[PDB]
Amino acid sequence: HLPLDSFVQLQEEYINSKTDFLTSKNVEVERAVDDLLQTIM
Amino acid sequence: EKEICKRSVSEISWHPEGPTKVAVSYAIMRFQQMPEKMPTQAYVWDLLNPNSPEIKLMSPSAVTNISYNQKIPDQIGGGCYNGLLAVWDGRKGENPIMISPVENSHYEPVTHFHWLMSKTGSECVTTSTDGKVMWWDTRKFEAGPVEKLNIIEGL
Amino acid sequence: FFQVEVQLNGDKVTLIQKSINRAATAVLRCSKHLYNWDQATFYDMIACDKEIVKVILLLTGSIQGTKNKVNEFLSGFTKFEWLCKESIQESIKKFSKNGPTLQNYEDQLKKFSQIE
Repeated sequence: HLPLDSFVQLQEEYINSKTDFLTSKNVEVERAVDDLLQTIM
Repeated sequence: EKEICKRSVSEISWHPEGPTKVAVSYAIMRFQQMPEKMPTQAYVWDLLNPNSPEIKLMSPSAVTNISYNQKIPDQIGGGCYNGLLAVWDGRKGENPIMISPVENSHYEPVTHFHWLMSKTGSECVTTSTDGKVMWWDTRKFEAGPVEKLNIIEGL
Repeated sequence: FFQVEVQLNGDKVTLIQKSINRAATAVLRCSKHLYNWDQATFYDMIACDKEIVKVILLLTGSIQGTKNKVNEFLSGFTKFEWLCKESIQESIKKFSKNGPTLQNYEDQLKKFSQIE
């Protein structure tokens, strides 16, 4: 987030929100890759 | 994920506001092929996190047909394999708030359930393979449904 | 833009690298939540990659550059304030150097009207 101790903590939670969005998108990509292998078999 | 046998997506419905969530039911329409004590529960997905379901709709029996109600934002109503009608709330979910009586509600499974949008407090209609169409009141499940029509052919 | 406050800490002109590093180390924790396919992290994968290690050097290098432009108008600030060095012990000695001369007292007071 582009727009001293307060600044940092606000940026860390903004990251902690984005991580929960990424974590989900990993397993979604796994399912996708694991489907490509299944479809072929 | 890790269910006893597979469960067929018996019916789907979209969220009335916009394409953000998709409520889906799960039951076997093959006769007696459903296992003894299979997991009877509908889920509701969000298009942001499609890994696992956003919220669970725990039911007494397997849910055959569900739909969203445009009148009351997030009030899903569903027809079970037993013949029972159920209604949940899409925010809190969990257990069903309105459930029909066992004896007066029709035999054999709800083949279709739709909301009667044209009404102040919403009403719902329901057909079956028993061949008895019914006009239910959501506020008042009371002593059975309001209207009973049996589907005669030919006169 | 990074806001700092100039002042005289212990009557010495002084005034971030830790706080911005805390902002960075969270960006590395982002990988640790990623979790390996297999079934295990990506933090080991990112620690290994050179380009990431190279960019951490350019961050600590970019703070020095900004500090030095701060040092200039800091060092510029100290010079006009250097005349009033710490302790009035100076003024007590200078009180006897002036001695009788009115114009000298007037002149020194005129200097302090200017510093004002």
